Amino acid sequence: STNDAIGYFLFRGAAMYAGMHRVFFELSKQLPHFVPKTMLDFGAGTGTAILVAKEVYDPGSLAYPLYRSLRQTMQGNDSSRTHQLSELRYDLKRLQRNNEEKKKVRFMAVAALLERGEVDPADLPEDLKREIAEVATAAATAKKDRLVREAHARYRDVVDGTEWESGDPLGEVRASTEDPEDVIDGEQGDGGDDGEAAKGRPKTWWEKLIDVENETARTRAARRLRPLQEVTAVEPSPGMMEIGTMVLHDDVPNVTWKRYLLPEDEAIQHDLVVAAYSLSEIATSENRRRIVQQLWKMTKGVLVFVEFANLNNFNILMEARDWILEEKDVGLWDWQPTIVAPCPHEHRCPLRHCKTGVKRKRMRICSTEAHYRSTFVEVWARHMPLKVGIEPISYLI
Amino acid sequence: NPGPFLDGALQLIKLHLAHKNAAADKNTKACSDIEGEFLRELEAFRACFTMSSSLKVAKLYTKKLHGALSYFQLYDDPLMRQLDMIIGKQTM
Amino acid sequence: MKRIVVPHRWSEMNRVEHPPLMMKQLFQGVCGGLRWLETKSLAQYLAVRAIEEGYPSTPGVRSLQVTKQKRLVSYDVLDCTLGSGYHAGAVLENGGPYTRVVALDCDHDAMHAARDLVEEFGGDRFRFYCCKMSEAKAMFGERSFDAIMIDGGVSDTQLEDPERGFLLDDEGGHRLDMRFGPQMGVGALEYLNTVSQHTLVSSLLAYGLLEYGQAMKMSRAITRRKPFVDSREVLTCIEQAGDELPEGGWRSQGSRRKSPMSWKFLTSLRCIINNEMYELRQGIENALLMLRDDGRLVVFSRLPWEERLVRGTVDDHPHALLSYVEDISIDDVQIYGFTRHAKMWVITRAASSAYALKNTTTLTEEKFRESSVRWLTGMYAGQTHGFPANNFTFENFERKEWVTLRRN
Amino acid sequence: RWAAKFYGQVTFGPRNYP
Amino acid sequence: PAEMLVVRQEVEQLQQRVMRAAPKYLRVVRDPRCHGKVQADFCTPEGDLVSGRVYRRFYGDRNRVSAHSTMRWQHIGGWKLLKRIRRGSLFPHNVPLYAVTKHAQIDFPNTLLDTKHSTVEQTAMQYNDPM
Amino acid sequence: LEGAMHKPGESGLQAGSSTTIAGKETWSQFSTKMRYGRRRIRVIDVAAKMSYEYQMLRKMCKRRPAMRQWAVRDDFCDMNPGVVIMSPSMQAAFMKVFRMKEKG
Amino acid sequence: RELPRDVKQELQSFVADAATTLESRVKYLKELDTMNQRMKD
RNA sequence: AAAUUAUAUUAUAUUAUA
RNA sequence: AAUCAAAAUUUAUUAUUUAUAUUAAAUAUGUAUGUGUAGAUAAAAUA
Ligand SMILES: Nc1ncnc2c1ncn2[C@@H]1O[C@H](CSCC[C@H](N)C(=O)O)[C@@H](O)[C@H]1O
Ligand SMILES: Nc1ncnc2c1ncn2[C@@H]1O[C@H](CSCC[C@H](N)C(=O)O)[C@@H](O)[C@H]1O
Ligand SMILES: [Zn+2]
Repeated sequence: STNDAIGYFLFRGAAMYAGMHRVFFELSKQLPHFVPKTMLDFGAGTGTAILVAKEVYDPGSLAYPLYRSLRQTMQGNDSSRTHQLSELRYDLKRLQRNNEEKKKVRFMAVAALLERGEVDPADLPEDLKREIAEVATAAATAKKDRLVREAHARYRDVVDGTEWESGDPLGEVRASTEDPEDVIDGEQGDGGDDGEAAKGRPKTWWEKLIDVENETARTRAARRLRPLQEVTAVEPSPGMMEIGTMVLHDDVPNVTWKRYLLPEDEAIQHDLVVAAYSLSEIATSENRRRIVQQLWKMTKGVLVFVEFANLNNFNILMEARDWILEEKDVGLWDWQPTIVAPCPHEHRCPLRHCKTGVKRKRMRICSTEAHYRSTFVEVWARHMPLKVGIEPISYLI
Repeated sequence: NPGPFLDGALQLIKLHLAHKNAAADKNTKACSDIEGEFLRELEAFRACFTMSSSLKVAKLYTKKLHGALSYFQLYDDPLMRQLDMIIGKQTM
Repeated sequence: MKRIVVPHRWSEMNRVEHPPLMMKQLFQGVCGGLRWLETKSLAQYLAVRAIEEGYPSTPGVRSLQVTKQKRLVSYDVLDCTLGSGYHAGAVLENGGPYTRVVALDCDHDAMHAARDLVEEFGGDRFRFYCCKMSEAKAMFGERSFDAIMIDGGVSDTQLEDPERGFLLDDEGGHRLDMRFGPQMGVGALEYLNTVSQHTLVSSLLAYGLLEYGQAMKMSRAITRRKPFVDSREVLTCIEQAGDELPEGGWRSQGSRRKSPMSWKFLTSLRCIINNEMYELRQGIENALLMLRDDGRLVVFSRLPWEERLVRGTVDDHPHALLSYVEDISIDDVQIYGFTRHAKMWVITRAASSAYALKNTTTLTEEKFRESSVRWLTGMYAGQTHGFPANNFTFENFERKEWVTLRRN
Repeated sequence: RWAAKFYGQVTFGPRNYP
Repeated sequence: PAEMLVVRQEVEQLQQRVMRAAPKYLRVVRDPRCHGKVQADFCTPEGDLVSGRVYRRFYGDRNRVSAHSTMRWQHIGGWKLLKRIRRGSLFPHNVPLYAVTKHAQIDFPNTLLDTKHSTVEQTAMQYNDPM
Repeated sequence: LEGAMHKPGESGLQAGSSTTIAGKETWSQFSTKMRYGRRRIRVIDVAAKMSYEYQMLRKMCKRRPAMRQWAVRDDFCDMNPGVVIMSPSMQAAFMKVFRMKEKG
Repeated sequence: RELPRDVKQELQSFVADAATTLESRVKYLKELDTMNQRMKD
C-alpha cells in the first residue's frame, strides 16, 4: 500500500542508494565508454536506481548539485569526466591562479557592457571586438545555467517578467532544426587530402592541453552524448508508483511508468536494464526464469542485478547467472552474455560450491559491502546511533 | 464560533454608507477610493461568506449585502449569484 | 518543382474539438481576485504617469544586461490542461492586453489547438509544453504564476478517435488504448490481460465508485474470461456482469449511485490508467506552491471523488481558501452535452492566518480537547537534528546562507 | 493487531491457506 | 594548472594501461586479515577460490636483492592496497602471492543447505561423497 | 484552558500565556503548517570544499613519477566509493516523503 | 473520562520503544513461519 | 480491566558558523 | 600444519576526522523537539 511504501522508502532509501552507487561506481570504472541513452528499471518501486544512474551519468542536469568533495562523484564515464573536468577547471581558476587578471578582464567587461548599453556610442568604431561578443553570449548562457542551478528548476526564464521571444512559442523549429554538427563519414568533403593522410599527429602533451583548455568543443561533445533521453520504470503496486513519481519527477524528467512487463514487450530495446532488489520480490506463482530471460532480451548494453546479501537472494542471483550464461552458444558472438563484475571466470561460483560452506553459513555468499551515512529513522529503529551504516549487497553486471 | 464575518459585513455596510455619503456634486477621490476598498474587502469577503453560509448570522445580513452589492452597480458576480439563490430560496 | 504532401489518416480529417464548458464564469474565476485588481489598478497608475511625462495622448477622463527591458503589468496564468484551447483562449481574449497563458498537456495532439492559438496572437502571450500537471512545480518553482486553472478528464477529441480508445458504440474491434499521453505505460487491453484479481479491486476501491461488493463481482468476471484480443470481448464481459451501458455512453446525466456497474467500471478504469487520483492531488498541492500571494486556483470536478479531494485539500492546506463554488448552468448541458454534476472550485491562496478563518466554522469541543493533549504530550514535534533534517529550513534565507550566495 | 492489517493486502489465492 | 592537466592526461594514460590488465585480476571475496601480513580470499579468473598472503617486504623468486626500499615495494606488491581494500574489489595477478591454498569444491551448491544435519552427514556432504 | 491553542505571535517551542481561542490554531494545524513550511535546502558552499578530482591530482603531483602507475593501479582497484553521503536531490526526495504525514 | 481511541494509538506509536517492538514482531513472524513450515510437512 | 511487573534521579549532544 | 616486523614497533610533515576550548549577529512577516552517551542508584496502576 502507500503506507508500506512510505515506511519502505524511509527505511531503505539510503541503503539502496549506497548499494546502487557502489554498483554504478564499479560499472563506471570497468566500462568508461558506456553511456546508457535508454534505461529500463525493472521493479522500480522507488526510483533510487534511476536517481543514482542520473547522478552518475548526468551530474550537471540535476536540480541540486552534487557534493563535489566526495569520492562517489568521480566516475569513469565520459559525461561524468566532462562534468568533473568543468569542476576541476573551476578549482584551477580559483586556487592555482594567484593573478587577478581574470577578475580584471571580468570587471572591465562588465563595466564596458554597462557603459555601452545606454551611454557610449556604438561598437562599430572599435574594430574586431568579436572576442568580447562571443564570450558575452557564452557568459549569458552560463548565466542561464546559473539561474537553473539557483532555482533548482528548469524553464525558469519564462517565469520572470521578461518579454518572451516573438516567434516559435511552441518550440517546433528548435526540435526540427537540421543539426550541422553531426557529420556522417561520407558527408565530409571540400578538404585537402594531406590532412586526412597524415595520421598520429595529436600525440603531444601540448596539443592535449589545447584540446582540454578550449570550451567550445565541450558542448559539441556533450550534445551528441545525450546521457538519459527516455527512462521507463516498471512497477505494479500503485503506492510504490505514486511515491517513486514524487521522488523522480524533481530531477529526472519524462519517466514513462509502465505497470507490467508484457511478453510482447521484449521487442523494445534498451541500453541499460537495472533490476535492483526486485528478483527476490517476484512471487512464487510467476515464472522468474522467463522474467530473467525477457530482461536479458531487452539489453543493447548492460544488465545490472542488485540485491540484498542473503542466502535465498544469493541462490536467486546465482540461478539467474546460470540461466543467462546458458544463453552463450545460441547465436551471434557479439551479443553473447559476458559478466563484467564481480565473477571473472564465468564458470560456477567457487564460493557457491566450496567445502567450507556446507556447515558454515558465512562462507556461502559472494557479496560486497557499501558504507553510507545513516539517517535518523535508522538510528531511531535500531537503538544504536550509527554514524556509518553498513549495507551488504550482491550484484551481477 | 467567533464573528469575523460580522466584521467583514459591517465593513462592507460602512463602505456602502460611505459611498451613499458620496452624494456630493463631484468628488472623484471619494468614489475612486471607496470603489477600491469595496473591491478589496469584497475579495477578502468572498471566502469568509463561503465559510459562513447557512449560518445564523448570514441570514440577518443577506438583504443588506444584496443591497450594498446592488448599489455598487456590479452584477453577474459570484457573491451576487449566491445572494440571488439564497433570496430566491427565501422568497419561495 | 513538386510539394511532398503527407497522406492524412481517418482521425485527422474527422477530428472534432472539445466544447467550451464555461467562459464567463471562468473569466471571473481564473482572472478575477486580489491579483487582478492590483493588476488593473497598476495599469491605471501607469496610464496617468504616461500623460504626466508628456507622451501623446487623447482627450479622456484619466535582471541582467541583455534583459534590461522587463515586461509591464502582465498577469501570468498557468494552464495545466488546455485541450481544445477554449479555456486558454478565454483568458487571453477577454483579458485583452497584459495577460499570459502557459499551457501543458500529455498528448502531442494538443499541438493542433496550440497552433491555432498562436496564429491569432503569439510569441509573447502563449507558451506550450508537453508534460503532466504534477510536473509543474518541478519546471516552474515556487511563486511562479498569478493564477492556475486545472481541468480533468477527457476532451471530446479523444473520445471519438478509433485509435485513442474511448469508443463504446462503434461496433468494431479496436485496441483499448485509453490514456491521455505517452507518459503512461500499458493500455486497458494490456492492463486487464495482465492484472491480478486482487490488484484490480484495490485500484477500483480507491476512487469511491464501484464499491467492494460490486468491484469483487466485476473482477471475478474479468480474470476468469480474459483472452482479450479486442474491445468487443471486453465490453461484452463488462455488460454481462452488471447492467448494460447508459444511452449517453461516457456522459451520463443520471445519479452517481444509480449509475450502472458497467459505467462505474469504465470510468474507474479510465481513472486507474492515467492516475487522476495522483495527478489531481499533486497538481492542486503543487499549484499552491507555485501561486503568488493572494492568487487564484480554479479546479473543475466532474466526479464525486474529485469533489472529496478538493474539499479535503483546502481544509488541510495552510494557505488554501475556497472563494466560492459554482456549478454548471443548465444551458450548457443541453447544447454542449456536459455532465450535470460538473462543478467549478475557485480556491485562493492566503498570505497568512489561513487557519484562523477555518477555525471560525469547524472548531468542535472534541478538537479542543485533542489540541490540549497534543501540546501536553508534544505530538506536533518534527525532526531537526537528524542527518537529512539539519540541512532543511524554511523559505526565508538565513544569515549563513546569504554569505553563500555572494561567492556562489 | 499489526498482522491483521496486511490481510487486506494478500492476494485472493493464498488468503484461504488453512 | 598546466602541471595538473598534464598529470591528468598521464593518469588517463596509466588508467587506460591498467584497464587492459583489469580482466586478468583477482576478486577479493572475503575480507582480508592484517597482522603484519595481509591474508585474503580470492576468486581467480580460472574458477577457483584461493587463500593468498601478502608481505610488506621484498622476497624475490631467486634472490632477495633489489633496487626498492620497503615503502617502494609495499606500494608495488599491494600490501598497502590489500591492507586498505575490503571484499568485492580487484587485486592484481602480477603481484606475487605466498602460500596460496585452493579450497575444495563439491558438485552440488552449498547455498540453501540445512545446517541441522548430523555431523557425519555434513562430513560426507562436504567431501563430495554424500550418503 | 491554557496552552491548548497556539498563538501565531508566540513561537511553537515556547508556550503562550493567553487563554483566548479566537485567532489561534490547534496544534495539529501547527504541525501541518510546520511540515508544510520547511521545504528548502540550505545553500551549499562550492568554494569551501574542493572537488575530489582536484585533491586526487594534487596528491598525484606530489608523488614520484616512477610511483604514479602504482598509485593509478591503487586508485583503480578500489571499487568502494567510501561512506556514501546522500545527494541533496536524494535528501530533498527523502524529506519530501517525510513531510507529507504526521511524525507519529 | 478516558482518552479517545485515535490519540491513544498515535501516542502509543509516538512514545513507545522501537527496538523492542521490532524484535518482538520479527520473532513473531519467525514463530509463524515455523508453524507454517511444521504444518507443511 | 484487577495483580503491578515498572528501576527511577537529573544533565548533555551536533557546520551557530569559522 | 612449513615462515617472515598490523598498532613486532618507535619518531616526523600543506593534509582526513570525531572530540578540545574558542566562537557572533538577528523581533518586517512565518517558524524549527533524537537515537544515544553518562554517575551513584533511597517515587510508582488507561491495560
Ligand atoms: N513480478 C513482478 N514484476 C514487476 N515488479 C514486481 C514484481 N514483483 C514485485 N515487484 C515490485 O518490485 C519492487 C521491489 S522493492 C525495490 C524498489 C526499487 N527496486 C528500489 O531499489 O528502490 C516492489 O515494489 C514490487 O512492487
Ligand atoms: N493530468 C493532466 N495533465 C496535463 N494534461 C492532461 C491531464 N489529464 C488530461 N490532460 C489532457 O487534457 C485534455 C482534456 S482537458 C478537457 C478540457 C480542456 N482542457 C478545455 O479547456 O477545453 C486531454 O486531451 C488530455 O490529454
Ligand atoms: Zn563469485
